Amino acid sequence: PANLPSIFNPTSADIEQLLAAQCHIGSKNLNVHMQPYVWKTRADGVNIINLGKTWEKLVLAARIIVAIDNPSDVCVISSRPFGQRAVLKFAAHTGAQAIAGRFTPGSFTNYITRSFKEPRLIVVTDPRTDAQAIKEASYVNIPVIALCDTDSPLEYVDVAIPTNNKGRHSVGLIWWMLAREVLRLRGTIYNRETPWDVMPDLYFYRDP
Amino acid sequence: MENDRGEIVDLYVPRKCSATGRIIKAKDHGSCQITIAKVDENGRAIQGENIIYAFSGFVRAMGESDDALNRLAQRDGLLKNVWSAQ
Amino acid sequence: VRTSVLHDALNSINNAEKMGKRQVMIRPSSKVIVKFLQVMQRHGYIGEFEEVDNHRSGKIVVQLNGRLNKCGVISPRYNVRLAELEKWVTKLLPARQFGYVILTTSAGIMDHEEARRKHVAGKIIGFFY
Amino acid sequence: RVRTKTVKKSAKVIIEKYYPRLTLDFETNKRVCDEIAVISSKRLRNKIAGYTTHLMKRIQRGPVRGISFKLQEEERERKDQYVPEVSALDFHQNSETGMLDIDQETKDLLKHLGFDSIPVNVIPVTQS
Amino acid sequence: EGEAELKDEQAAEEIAQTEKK
Amino acid sequence: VKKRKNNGRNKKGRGHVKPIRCSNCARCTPKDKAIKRFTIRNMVESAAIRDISDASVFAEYTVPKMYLKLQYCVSCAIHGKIVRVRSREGRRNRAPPPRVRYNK
Amino acid sequence: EKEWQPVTKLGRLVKAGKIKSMEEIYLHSLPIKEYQIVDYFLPKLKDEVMKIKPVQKQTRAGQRTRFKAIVLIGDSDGHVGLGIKTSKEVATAIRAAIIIAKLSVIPVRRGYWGANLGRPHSLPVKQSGKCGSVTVRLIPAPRGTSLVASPAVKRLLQLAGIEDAYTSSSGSTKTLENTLKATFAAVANTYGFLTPNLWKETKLIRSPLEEYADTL
RNA sequence: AGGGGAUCGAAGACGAUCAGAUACCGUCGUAGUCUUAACCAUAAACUAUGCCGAUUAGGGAUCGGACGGCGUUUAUUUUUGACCCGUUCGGCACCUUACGAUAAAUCAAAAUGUUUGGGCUCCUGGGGGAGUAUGGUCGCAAGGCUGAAACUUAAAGAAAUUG
Ligand SMILES: [Mg+2]
Ligand SMILES: [Mg+2]
Ligand SMILES: [Mg+2]
Ligand SMILES: [Mg+2]
Ligand SMILES: [Mg+2]
Ligand SMILES: [Mg+2]
Ligand SMILES: [Mg+2]
Ligand SMILES: [Mg+2]
Ligand SMILES: [Mg+2]
Ligand SMILES: [Mg+2]
Ligand SMILES: [Zn+2]
Repeated sequence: PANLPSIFNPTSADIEQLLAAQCHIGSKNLNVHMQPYVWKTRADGVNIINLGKTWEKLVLAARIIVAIDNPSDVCVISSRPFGQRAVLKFAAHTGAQAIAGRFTPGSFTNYITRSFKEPRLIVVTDPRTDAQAIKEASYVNIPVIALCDTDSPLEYVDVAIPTNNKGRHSVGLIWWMLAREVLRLRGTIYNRETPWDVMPDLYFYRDP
Repeated sequence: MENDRGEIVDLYVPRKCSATGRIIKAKDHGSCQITIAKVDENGRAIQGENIIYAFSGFVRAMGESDDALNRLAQRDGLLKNVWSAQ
Repeated sequence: VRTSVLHDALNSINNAEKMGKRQVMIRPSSKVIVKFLQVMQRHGYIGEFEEVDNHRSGKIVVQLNGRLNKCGVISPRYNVRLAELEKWVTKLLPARQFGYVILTTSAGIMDHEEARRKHVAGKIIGFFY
Repeated sequence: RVRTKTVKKSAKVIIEKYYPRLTLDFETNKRVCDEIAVISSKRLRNKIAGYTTHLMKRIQRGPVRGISFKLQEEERERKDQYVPEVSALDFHQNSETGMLDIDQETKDLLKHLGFDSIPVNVIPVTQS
Repeated sequence: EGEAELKDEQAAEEIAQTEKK
Repeated sequence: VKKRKNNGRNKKGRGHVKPIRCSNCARCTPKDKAIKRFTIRNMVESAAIRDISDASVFAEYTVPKMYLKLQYCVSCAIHGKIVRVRSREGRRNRAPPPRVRYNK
Repeated sequence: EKEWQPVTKLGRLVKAGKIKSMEEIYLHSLPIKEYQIVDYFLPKLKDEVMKIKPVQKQTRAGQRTRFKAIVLIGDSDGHVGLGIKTSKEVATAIRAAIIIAKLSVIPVRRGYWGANLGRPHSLPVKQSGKCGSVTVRLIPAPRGTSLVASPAVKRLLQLAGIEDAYTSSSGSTKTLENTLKATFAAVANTYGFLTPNLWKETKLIRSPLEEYADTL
């Protein structure tokens, strides 16, 4: 406890919310660099991620988010259908820009494009499917935090959040909870114990 | 840095990588700075006081900067039982 | 076959340091290697080292912290007089201010700087900067 | 019969700028265009009105990718919030028996983290 | 063969500034 | 320059391989270098199936199959349009082509 | 010609004089993409063209000619850069080359051969670089001697502010542009070598981009 | 030098094509193609990449031996044999990636080399003349090994770009 008190232990509600969204199910391939965040692989089956280690590292990611002076410098990216609504809702509740769907490569390098931005931080849903964004992010010295499953590239990614990264409920739940911690760390919620008034299903996707 | 009679003569002094100790050259794109906020006793975020880390492009290119961050956080008491030696 | 365990050790250290490692493995251990390591330590270029002692030959584990540029070995042990010892420092050292060339003489092995104060010469075994 | 960009830019801008006051009838579009546009040719006037009335045929039956007329625009951010009464992830009410099922090493994580008091049942899974 | 406009450029400096007799 | 990693032969780890005869020009080529095609066909073409069926004396009948394995040299490979030239990047692709399973 | 409109955050901060000097920009290694930055802070930058060479390209009618220009910039007191750009006409090629040359300004590290008298005059170490069959060498030299180098690279070393150095070349040096790019890499690596005098730990500070607030 | 000699087929003889066709196409056909006892020692004899030793990144296949395990199948049936999962040793190989190397094609070596030294053996220095003349040596011969000079020339050559 050099730089953190004992109030940061996960609350009782969190663990059920996490294992109710099937966030502990991975793919067959196991990356070598994420081996430390792996206990063991199930006999004749998938790997299992530790949501307990997810909790503190996610809090640290929120602590990274709060450090930026104005929220408008944070940018969040998503391309797969499963994350457009969750990303836009996260952008609406906190302060951040969101890029959903096609990325239009050249956004951070060309100063004549319509979508020209000068962000200070990047949040990525999936390194594999948003690999192109990382490539230009590596040109102008911007850190990136990204959500990763058991198998995923780690190029130029300082912070990786181990999650299912492909489930319907897991991605939305993680994005909602991340918003919850950033607001908790600010003065909006005013208290750790009081519950938030928004329901988990808001950060989901609907077919039509 | 060099000196002759106690006065600095170098044009500038570069910084060093925290993970490996190599100096980060100018125009070395892919090297980033990480700022982590500091929380108080009741959970609020203290403004203006923070500890800064720097990572060079070489370690990012190899992809181990996440583990380096784990090492730095555990050394400065930011995380619990996330890194260990087998 | 193995013709220079010292060359193998320095090559492995140079590779690991260039790769950013913090610990290295050296399979064969000898008196020249062990006496080499404290010489490395006295200038701060390495950290702790541990040599586990199995009954065959022993091993070496030195701890690196960066801060090391290169460490090489001269394979033909030439004979150098005292008067031209500065030719070698002109040849394979970036500057005279720092860097050391290690010699072996009847009074133990030492760098070329303390060897000059001892006013002694001998055979060349390596260098580091 | 392939139309160039000159008609295309005007058709998208007119359609998105003035959606509700004008309808699927071509006769209306012909007389409406020149008060709200400056066009130097009658045949091009026919070109724009002719395609725009065909496009509204597809607007009446579903949506087209790349067009967001104002009426369509309001409804998406007005359907932004859809709220089911009971949370799908929640299982205290959704599942008749509140207690849920996990695997062995997941309960072992529960012991490791210290949250032993959660009531869950462990069932083995193995095929080999 | 870019030697046509070096007489009255004055917008750049050449290596061997051609001295005139 | 090397055009192919495998020398267009597929022989690494041995010194010699017995040759074979081309089915078209009677040339000699190494067995691993020749192109091999396995073919399964009917005794009669599909329009004649009914004629055989009603001309048989065994009520319902099942026509037997025919199995052949033809093998060609590379010179005969692209003159009969069995194989065709590919691009520089498309050369290094050894996956079998996806046969059409809907046929419009 | 007339007053410029900033497009990036740096342009507005420099225009308002909200940043102290160039050295923190070099320390934080931020990319530069707008040429008014260099000449607003660093006047009296001299530029110098090497030669101009035609380049051909065939077509049905015949051929078609392009022009390639070699330009480097420097102030003779520790800043240097070069740019390469081709165009159909010399005037456009030279002006755009001057722009990119200004965009490519780099600092150099000097030092004292042997004993120290102040007044930095030579390289700290020996450095060399290779770029596609061209190798260029820089060696520290005693005070007083002239430049021992080819006439092409003598201008670059003169404009780098270095007064004494020794040079050696190997490989196919016939490509002058490639030789110049190798020299620029050799001079660029002067700060990349970790000398023992940098062993003292330094203090990390927050960047101006994070701690300053831009205008609307 | 003996035995054997089905099939093809150097040499050779016919039939066509063509202005000519001593060839490509078709019918014959000697040596040879097989084997026993002895010579010859050259091949794009190619991975166009010498041998020994140390280090350097991820992955999944696969051949031989050993070790652990949940099951299925089956027999005068158990342990063995067949199949499945994980680790390790030794091989023939393959995919992605470059912190590295090269002029490039491309390479886990073609890396650890201008910051140049682990040990050992051989060969080349612009293109022709020329693997020729001559001497020596081995072989029944065909030939092998060693191997010049006079003279002549400002270009030959390698990788890649546009046509
Ligand atoms: Mg073999
Ligand atoms: Mg062979
Ligand atoms: Mg006979
Ligand atoms: Mg014939
Ligand atoms: Mg015959
Ligand atoms: Mg014979
Ligand atoms: Mg030969
Ligand atoms: Mg060989
Ligand atoms: Mg067994
Ligand atoms: Mg060619
Ligand atoms: Zn054939």
